[PDB]
This record gives sequence, structure tokens and C-alpha cells, in this order.
Amino acid sequence: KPCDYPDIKHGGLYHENMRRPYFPVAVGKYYSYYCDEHFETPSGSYWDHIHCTQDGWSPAVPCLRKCYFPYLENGYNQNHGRKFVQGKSIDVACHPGYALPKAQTTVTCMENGWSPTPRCIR
Amino acid sequence: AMGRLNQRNINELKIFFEKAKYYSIKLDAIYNEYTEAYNDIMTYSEVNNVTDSDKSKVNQAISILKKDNKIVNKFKELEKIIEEYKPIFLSKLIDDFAIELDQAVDNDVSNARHVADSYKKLRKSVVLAYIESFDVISSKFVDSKFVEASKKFVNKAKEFVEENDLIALECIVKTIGDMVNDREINSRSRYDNFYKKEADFLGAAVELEGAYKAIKQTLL
Ligand SMILES: [Zn+2]
Ligand SMILES: [Zn+2]
Ligand SMILES: [Zn+2]
Ligand SMILES: [Zn+2]
Ligand SMILES: [Zn+2]
Repeated sequence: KPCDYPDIKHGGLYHENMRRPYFPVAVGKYYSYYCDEHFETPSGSYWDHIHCTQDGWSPAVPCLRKCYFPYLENGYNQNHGRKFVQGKSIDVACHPGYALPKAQTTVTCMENGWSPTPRCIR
Repeated sequence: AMGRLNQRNINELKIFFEKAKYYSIKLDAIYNEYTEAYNDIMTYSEVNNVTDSDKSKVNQAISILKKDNKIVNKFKELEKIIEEYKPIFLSKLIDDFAIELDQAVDNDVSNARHVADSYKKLRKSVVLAYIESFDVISSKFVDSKFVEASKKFVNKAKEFVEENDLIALECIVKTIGDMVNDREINSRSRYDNFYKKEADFLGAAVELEGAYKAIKQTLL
């Protein structure tokens, strides 16, 4: 029984009080878990199963950031409203006469959403 | 008399340009402050959907828009600059858009989109009011060539505002300035002709400056 109750950032297990008396738990045992809004399981859902592994809980990063690329008013808008996951870069382009602040071209989906925030300014 | 008119007409146009010197810059400061909000509203209000629907991002964009009645205060400054030429349509569209902000429904993305569509239409009206204000001052001159070059300029300038309101506004303001201050117009494109409407507008700005120059000269 190597795996104690899991601490899960941006979510947790279903049925905490029902399930806790059974911990710690054997390698091979798994449990339904959820991610809070704005967050996603690696299977791209609101829930998945977290497994007790010799190397600890798996997936190791159970909840990931869900960033929707915004409509940009004077921008090249191929990516408008498409879903991207935490870690993803996109190279952003404005119509001539408009540009991104600080002359930046790359925005990344991070813990708190897009960084920097992409907007086409005059 | 013809020269006492053309003198006043040259003075009216100069008083316009100085009063409205900052109109392009002021409209851009509004655009820049409110573009992220407008983007957030448009992003989660498409009927094609497939983007969850953070109604709290749309609710936050509407709050940013409404805050301290600021955007309305910012559009009314522009309505004040053009006033001698009667932006009567503009005053109502701002008063109407202010009511649109007052009557906005939290957790309704379709209303949010409608407030955002109203902002965009108002912003292009602010641009058109500047053109309409110029056409008024240019209507009072009598020279055949200047009146024909004025009509062609206003027509070509509205087509340019129809493509991009803010880009149109800056080249329009810079053209009036060039003519008011005895400078020739730069006909070189600033956007490798990305805006298909720039070149015909610039072509028209050069012909008007020659006709305006020709009038000025009768008085020197
Ligand atoms: Zn807990
Ligand atoms: Zn995280
Ligand atoms: Zn779409
Ligand atoms: Zn939210
Ligand atoms: Zn309405």
C-alpha cells in the first residue's frame, strides 16, 4: 500500500469521504477524479481515473489549462475559438497598421490562460 | 466677395483641423482600451459554438465596457469637437449605446454580442461624422474644380472607412492637415496596399490639394 490520498491541483477525487477510509492503497488501484472549470484531464474531459503507480499517482499532472484562442478584431483569425492545452504556443499576427503590444508574436497557454494576452492595437 | 467667401471658407477648414487635430489619436485610445473586451464577447457569442461559453468572461467584458460610464464620456468628447457641424446622428447613437450598456443582461451572450455590435457601429459613425463635418465645410466653396474634387474625395474616403474605420480616419485627418498647412500629400501606400481602398483615396487627396492650393493662391 504505497499511495496515500492524492492532492490534485484544480480538482480532486469524486466521493472524498466515502473513499478516504480505504487509503493508503495498492499499486494498480484507480479512482474517478474531476478538474474544475477552465481545466481539462489529459483525455480532454471534465473527469478521468488517477492510478496508484510504483512511481506515485498517474497522470502526474492530472488537470491541465484549457485556453480558447480569441477572435482578434484587426487580426489574422484562422485560430478564432479553437481549443488549445497548457504548454501550447501560437504565433499571432495583426493586419498592417495594427500590432500586438510590446511587439510580441508568441502567446502560450499557461496556468492562468494566454500569456501575454493577444490583442491587435493601434 | 468671392474672395471674402473663399477666405472665410479657408479659415473655417483651418479652425476645423485645429479643433479636430486629435480625433484619430483619441478614437485609437478608445479602440485600444476596449479591444480585449470586444474580442472576449465575440469569442464566446458565436452560434457555431464549440468554445464552451465562459459567460463570466463575457460578463467581465461588459463590466469593463460599462465601468464609470467612461467609454460614453470618451465618445462625447469626439461629438463635442465636431459640434459646429451638428453630429446630431452621433449624439443619439451615443445616448442610445449608453442605454444599451444600462440595459445589458448578465449571462446572455446574445445581448453581449449586440452591445459589442453596437460599439463597432458607433465607432464607424464617429469616423463618418468627421467626413460629414468636412463635406459641410467643403459644400460652402464655389470653385467648380474644388467642389468636384471634394465630392470624389468624400466618396473615396467613405469607401475607405467601409473597409477599415480607424485606418481610413488617420489618412483622412493627415490629408486635411497636409492641405490646411501648405504641404503636398504623400501618395506612397503605408500598408503595401493591404487596404484596397487606400490608393484611390490618396489619388483623390492629391487632386483636392491642387484644387485647394489653386483657391488659396487667388488670395495671395
Ligand atoms: Zn479534499
Ligand atoms: Zn495547473
Ligand atoms: Zn467562427
Ligand atoms: Zn470562468
Ligand atoms: Zn439594442
